Amino acid sequence: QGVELIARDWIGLMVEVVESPNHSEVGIKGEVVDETQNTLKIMTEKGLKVVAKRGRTFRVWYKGKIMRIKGDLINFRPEDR
Repeated sequence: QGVELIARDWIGLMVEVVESPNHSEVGIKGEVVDETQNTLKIMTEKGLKVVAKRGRTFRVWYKGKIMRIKGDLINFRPEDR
């Protein structure tokens, strides 16, 4: 499911920033409400947060599995995979 995850729009999934050059972003957790070519708009308990994909690592809850995904892998428009 790790491979299938890269091929779909992450909208609707729960994700958590587990690694980032900006410490301020580590821990940002919530539901992806939008995905752009370079960012993820995440709805958190504290509010909406936009986090860049490149250089970040995300913990993702998908298909009963919990995976660590490097932002570089999804740093493309979702429709382009």
